[PDB]
Amino acid sequence: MIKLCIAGKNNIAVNSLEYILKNHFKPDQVAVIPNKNDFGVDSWQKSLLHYAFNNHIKVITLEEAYELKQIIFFSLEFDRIVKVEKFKSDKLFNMHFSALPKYKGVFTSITPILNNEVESGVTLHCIDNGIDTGNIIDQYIFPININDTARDLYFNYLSYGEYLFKKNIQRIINNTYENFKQNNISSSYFSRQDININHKINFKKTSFEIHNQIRAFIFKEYQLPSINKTKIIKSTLTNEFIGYNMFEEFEEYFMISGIDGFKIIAQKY
Amino acid sequence: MIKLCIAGKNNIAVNSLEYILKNHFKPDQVAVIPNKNDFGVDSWQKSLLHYAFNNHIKVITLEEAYELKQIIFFSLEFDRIVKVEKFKSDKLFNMHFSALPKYKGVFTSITPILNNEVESGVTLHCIDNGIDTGNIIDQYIFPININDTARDLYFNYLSYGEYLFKKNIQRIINNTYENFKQNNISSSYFSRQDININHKINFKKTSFEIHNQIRAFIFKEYQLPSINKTKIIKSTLTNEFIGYNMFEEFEEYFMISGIDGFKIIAQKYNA
Ligand SMILES: Cc1cn([C@H]2C[C@H](O)[C@@H](COP(=O)(O)OP(=O)(O)O[C@H]3O[C@H](C)[C@H](O)[C@H](N)[C@H]3O)O2)c(=O)[nH]c1=O
Ligand SMILES: Cc1cn([C@H]2C[C@H](O)[C@@H](COP(=O)(O)OP(=O)(O)O[C@H]3O[C@H](C)[C@H](O)[C@H](N)[C@H]3O)O2)c(=O)[nH]c1=O
Ligand SMILES: Nc1nc(=O)c2c([nH]1)NC[C@@H](CNc1ccc(C(=O)N[C@@H](CCC(=O)O)C(=O)O)cc1)N2C=O
Ligand SMILES: Nc1nc(=O)c2c([nH]1)NC[C@@H](CNc1ccc(C(=O)N[C@@H](CCC(=O)O)C(=O)O)cc1)N2C=O
Repeated sequence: MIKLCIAGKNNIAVNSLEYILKNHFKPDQVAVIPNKNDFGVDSWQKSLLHYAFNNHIKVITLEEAYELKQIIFFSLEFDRIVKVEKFKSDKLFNMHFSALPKYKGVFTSITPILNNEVESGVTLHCIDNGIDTGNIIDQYIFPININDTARDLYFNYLSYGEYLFKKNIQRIINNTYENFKQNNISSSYFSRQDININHKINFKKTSFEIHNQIRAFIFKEYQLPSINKTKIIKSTLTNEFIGYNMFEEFEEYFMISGIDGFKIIAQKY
Repeated sequence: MIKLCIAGKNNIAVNSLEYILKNHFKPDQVAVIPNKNDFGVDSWQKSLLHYAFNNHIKVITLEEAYELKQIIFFSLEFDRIVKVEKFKSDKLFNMHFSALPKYKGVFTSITPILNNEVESGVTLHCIDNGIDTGNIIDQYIFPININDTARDLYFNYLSYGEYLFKKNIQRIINNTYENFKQNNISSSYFSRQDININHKINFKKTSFEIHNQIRAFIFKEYQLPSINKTKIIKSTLTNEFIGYNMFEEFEEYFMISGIDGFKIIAQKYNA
């Protein structure tokens, strides 16, 4: 019978399924539900469908997963909201790419940077009917480095999410894990509608904040930020004072300071 | 000889001037620079001008203050931007109503609540030519209570600022005080343009955030926010789960929950 279903995408889903096959369950005991963006082609992330094809793993529908008693249903960047009443099993888990209760919703590789954070986290939690609302099983908090981009932060969510899965999965399989209700205080949420991918920079902001408005949108597979109709590939912040409210466009880079006058180099594409 | 000027308003300016007359200088050694808004009347805050009237303290201008060699200039919610160059004295100080380097700029009783903070602070710093950018002498960090309004947070800035001013004034007079470069990391700023007093609430937010979007604007002397064209006087965030995305108007209050399902009681204004 199917003991475990991985729903989702990218190296966190593929590498977690690989860990299951080596340590826990046989191919005939697992199933996948790939994301709508999965066409079975490895690119800048591995395709869960391509892995399932190579490893003789069955694809199932959400409708089928509902009917499988005792299934461990694990979302690793699954693209769909499930209704937990529809499942016969109550063994429903998600890895969320933020330090819950902060930064529920989407674009979590943008929202912490854009909102001036110096740390983020990955959080293993029970699925309930809300978005990212379910009881916490485990959390790992890690730094946002001062010149990290959304892409760097994303790759960190991928590696820390994969680590936290491997840590907890035996205890999930043995039903010997605790869960804790999320706090109401410090709970925060961002929907697709809350992020403009073509963000217009506000320069009436600190250097840190102008930096953050650039680097939060550096994720080349999706987009790069533009200054004066010119793509930016990298932003570097230093504590060097060059004066307040500077803007100097050179051939290959902009030099920028905000209200507090610290040096930003925005590298052109 | 004027040794010390207090430029600004409200109980921080008045009670700081009081403590100066009480422990450090005589009336003839001190002058005030009031805000454009000061019409010598006590209300929800005391009037600096009214205090200067009662205690025979002279009003000076900025132009006067610039020429006063050796003067200690203290901005306590002063309304005027100041160029350091213009001053004979380099003993220019500001109490800023945030935990610098965060929440430089304006409406610091609103911005931390609206941006989901559970702490704020008061920072005593040297004035430089930037907005709240100058080197830090001392800082007191205090909690934003879960149901604090912007008024509550402003009242805490006044009390903790008055305390920080008192704890620090001696070493400012002796000129035996340290200052420190503000970090560039975690530096943030809001200008007046960045706050829409009348911003519509986004209900596609957590209960904490809907609660914050109401209470950040509860400050009755300036405004109350509204839901369905009724003014709200208090918001209360509970830990009670009532279901995701609830909204119910009752006679005296709105029952609201966000994307995480916690009950908020928003109390209506009621003549
Ligand atoms: C779609 C998109 C993504 N990105 C970046 C920032 C995003 O955080 C990151 C990941 O994109 P994404 O859509 O895979 O993920 P996120 O939007 O981070 O996560 C949501 O969607 C996932 C598929 C899951 O359903 C998850 N539970 C959701 O929170 O890629 C862009 O910069 N521009 C874009 O237009
Ligand atoms: C003007 C105004 C103020 N308020 C609240 C929030 C503010 O933080 C608080 C105090 O307002 P305020 O006019 O004193 O100014 P703030 O914007 O707090 O402070 C600026 O102006 C002061 C006079 C100083 O120059 C200070 N350094 C500045 O940062 O009252 C409202 O809720 N609505 C309003 O319309
Ligand atoms: N019930 C449930 N809770 C979850 O936390 C959860 C699941 N299911 N399933 C897997 C994963 C799904 N994550 C997401 C998160 C957001 C959207 C999404 O469509 N967001 C819309 C808002 C839609 C709405 O308002 O209902 C958007 O515009 O952001 C989709 C899937 N997940 C945990 O990761
Ligand atoms: N040089 C200096 N630094 C300071 O930090 C400082 C002073 N002077 N003077 C006293 C006080 C004045 N504070 C302020 C702060 C903001 C505005 C203001 O109207 N700001 C506008 C935009 C100004 C700009 O863009 O340059 C706004 O809309 O926010 C006025 C007075 N102050 C420390 O408090």
